[PDB]
Formats: sequence, structure tokens, C-alpha cells
Amino acid sequence: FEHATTVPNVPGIPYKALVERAGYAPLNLEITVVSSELTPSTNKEYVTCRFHTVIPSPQVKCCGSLECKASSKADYTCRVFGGVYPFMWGGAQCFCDSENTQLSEAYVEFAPDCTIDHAVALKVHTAALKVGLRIVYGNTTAHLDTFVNGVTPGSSRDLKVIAGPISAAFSPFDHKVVIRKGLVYNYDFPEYGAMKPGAFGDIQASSLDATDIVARTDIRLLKPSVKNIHVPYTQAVSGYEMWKNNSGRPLQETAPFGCKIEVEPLRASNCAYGHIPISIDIPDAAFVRSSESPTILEVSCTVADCIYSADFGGSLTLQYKADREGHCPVHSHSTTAVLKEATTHVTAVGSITLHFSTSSPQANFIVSLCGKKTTCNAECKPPADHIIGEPHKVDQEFQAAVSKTSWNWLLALFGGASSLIVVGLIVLVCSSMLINTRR
Amino acid sequence: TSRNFSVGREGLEYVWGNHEPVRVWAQESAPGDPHGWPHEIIIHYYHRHPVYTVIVLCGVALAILVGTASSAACIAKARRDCLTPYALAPNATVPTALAVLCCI
Repeated sequence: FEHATTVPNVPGIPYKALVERAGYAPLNLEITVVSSELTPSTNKEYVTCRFHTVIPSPQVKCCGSLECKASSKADYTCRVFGGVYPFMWGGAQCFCDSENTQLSEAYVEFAPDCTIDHAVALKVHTAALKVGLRIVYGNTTAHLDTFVNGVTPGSSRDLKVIAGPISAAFSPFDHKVVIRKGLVYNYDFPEYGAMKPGAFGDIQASSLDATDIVARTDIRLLKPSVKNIHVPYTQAVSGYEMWKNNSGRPLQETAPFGCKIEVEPLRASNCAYGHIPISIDIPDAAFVRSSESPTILEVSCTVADCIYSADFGGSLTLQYKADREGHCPVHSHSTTAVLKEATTHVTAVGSITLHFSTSSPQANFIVSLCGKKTTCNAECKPPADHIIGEPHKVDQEFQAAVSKTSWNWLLALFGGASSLIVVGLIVLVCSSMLINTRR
Repeated sequence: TSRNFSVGREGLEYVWGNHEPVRVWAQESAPGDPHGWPHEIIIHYYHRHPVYTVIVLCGVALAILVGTASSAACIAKARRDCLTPYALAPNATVPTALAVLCCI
């Protein structure tokens, strides 16, 4: 027997239902979303870090001529300077003091400490949500990780379940993201090859060890001025450091719906949003015929002091008379009231107490014990505590969130106007008919 | 110092220093009574949802106003219908139930 339902995607909150077959005892079904993982598919665009501006030792040919060649280094920059006449330690490193040409050369590479402090630029795609579920039916409980797509089934050894799709698609990751030491940022990094100096990704490479490093740091060499041999250059700041200073808060502290952003692989865990349609093929062996379950001859419900809070605020007591000792399943048939227990031992005669959480001002809902129903009616007070450290396990409706006293007042006030218009119309019709009679 | 943070039904999560995150959810503990006198009910449902309560109160007031206006118009039209033939004729020996009813 297959049962189809729509659980809410809120981790840690059991969702309870009572599957009722035609000729078998009703069976409890509690489903908890223990964990979830909204994971996208990512492809590395490049890695970046602080560049090390390596300056090759200058060379001099001081009555020949040198020409700047072309290399394949990252942001390779070469220049040729004329009369320099450089000094090293003896006050003269050259002959033919005029026509004294020097080759200035510079490029950039990855800094030695970049194997730890580096950022990776990724592009993400459609996110796939996968949920770990604990499902208990009757007496048997099963753990299963299932993909929320609507087709792929999760299986536990006799139990098949298919979940999804999510009611409302959502992904906290923008198209382009950056990962740095486990911190995720939704930054719009430049595309590979489109380096710009002074900004993130000014130096790019497919990997830390990649030899095809490409960079654009706006390095410009200057003509040497001091007599002594040195090579002067000026260059833009490390864009990686500038982004680091202006990185902003990461996605671990900005992702909506309160899910923890985790890396390796990139994912968002325990994210409460939308509803999961789930169909479970409950095995035939789980059910037991109603001829074996203990029917209760009668049951009367009396609600104790109740309260519509996030936790199990209220309590009630069912005074029952039955015919046998067993394991009756109990359920609440209202969408704005959830019981704490699911199966309770039942004796021939007695009373049993059940706790429940409600989101309505009035506990005016039906409770089913071994199938047969009882209308629990009461009034629930507003909560005393203003803040609680537990999520609301029941959603708030509109027609059930309005108290019966206020509903009576509103109905009376609207019915006054309705009766006034009806009386006026009836009086007009009667007057017209009397005129027609006496015309 | 002290910092105030509004917490809705969806909840809030705050991390102070190196401590683990702490999550808190707001109840519906509005000051008032849904099962009391009308003013208490209005206060309770105004603090929880001001826009919805204002809309409901305005709708109720409009319904009362239009109902009263319709009743008055129908009563006055009934007076016209049942009185104008007798005002155009002499010696209006009128059973006074109609005039007494719709004069006020």
C-alpha cells in the first residue's frame, strides 16, 4: 500500500500521519528530515593568491646592443635602457662608459606560502537537494538518504520512498563564488584570461603547481638613476590582498533560511525551506488486520490547561473503555495540532494522557484512537514566554488562528448587516406587492 | 553595551565571539486575550498582525455602515410607497402602525 503526503522541509521536526487501509488497523507514520544537503555542481575556473614579483638579475652589454625578447612568464615585462654605467663594489663594472645598455626584466609567480592561503574561483549550476530521512511505520524504523528530484528512490531493505520536487526552488550560491580557507563568498570574479590589475584574480592559474601562470599586475619598470646597480620598478597592489581587506562577511553568516555552508564538497546543510512531496510504498507485512487490533468501545476527551506555543504546550486526557490489551496508535486529524506520542498501550478500561502542540487559540480538533474519533474542544491561552529556543513545529493557518469568541463577534456583526439588508429588501418587496394589490 | 534584535516567527541566529551559534524563535505571546472582551481581542490581534486587524476592523465598520444605510433607505422607500397615495387624498384615515414604525 502506497501513501503519498507532503512533509515540510524543516530539519529535526517529526511529521506524523495515520495511513488508514480499507480493512487493516490504522498505521502510524512519522517522518523526520534528520539532515539535508543542497549541493551544486562546480568547476574550478582558477586559483589565485598573492603574487611574488620575481626580478631576474639584470644583465648589461655596455658597448654592444641588447633587444628585449618575449617569454611565456606571468606578466612578463622587459625594457632596454641606454647609458647607465653601473657600479657594484669596485666602482666600475663596465668599459665603454657610453652606449652602455642594460636589460631590465621582471615577472611574477606564486608566493611560497600560497599552498595554504589561496582562493579558488568556481562557477555553480543547478543545486540538487538530498535529504536523510528517518521514517518509522508501525513498529519498524528505517534510515535512508534520498535524492529530492521526484524519480530517484530511497530504499531500506523492504521500504521504497520517492521524494520531491521541492515546492519552491532556491539556492544561496550565486553563479560565481570564491572559496578561501573554507569561507565561501558570492563574488563576481573576472572570467579566466580577463585579468585586471589591482583586483581579485589579477594572477590566475589552473592549479597551484601549474606552469601556465598568467597575470596582469600593471608592472612598469623605470630607468635607473642612482649610479649603483639596481633595477627600479613600480607595480599595482596585490588584488588578492585588496579583496581580502574588502572581502566582507562570508556566506556562512549571510545565507538565508539558516543553513550551514560547508566545503569539500560545496554545499548548504540543514536548510529549512519549501515542502517535500513524499510517496512511501509501505510493505504489506507492516499492516495487521483490524480483527487483531483492539477496538475501543468508547472514548471521551477532556483537554487540560493548554497553550499554543512552539513546544508541546498543551495536554489532554482520553478516558476510554476497550475490550482487550494492546498498542493502539493515536493521531490528531487537524493540520494545526500535533501530538507528542504515536502509539500508546491500551487496557480494558482506564485513561491515558497525551501531550500536544497547537498553533490555534482554541483546541477544537479531532483525536483518533485506534481509528475512532473524539472531538477535543477547549480554549488555549496566549503563551507567557516571549522567546523560545525551539522551532515552531506547526504552521499558522488563517481560519484556525482566529478565536471562537472573536469569530462569534465577527459573525454577529456581519449578520447584523446581512439581516438589515434582507429585512429592507423584504419590506420593499412586500410594499410593492401591497401597492399592486391596492393599485 | 546592549543590543536589541527583533525576532520573528521564522527565528533568529546570533553568534557572539567564538561561541557556537545560538538560535531563538519568537512565540505568539502578544499582550491581551483572544477569549476576553472585544477590546482585549482587538489589542491581541493588532499587536500580532496590525495590517490584517486594521483591514478586518475597517471591513466590519464598512459592513455596518452599508447595512444601516440600506435599512434606512428601504424604510424611507417603504414610507414613500405606503404614504404618498394617502397624502394626495383627503381624510387620510391611516392605521398609525406604519407611521409610528417608520417615523423614527
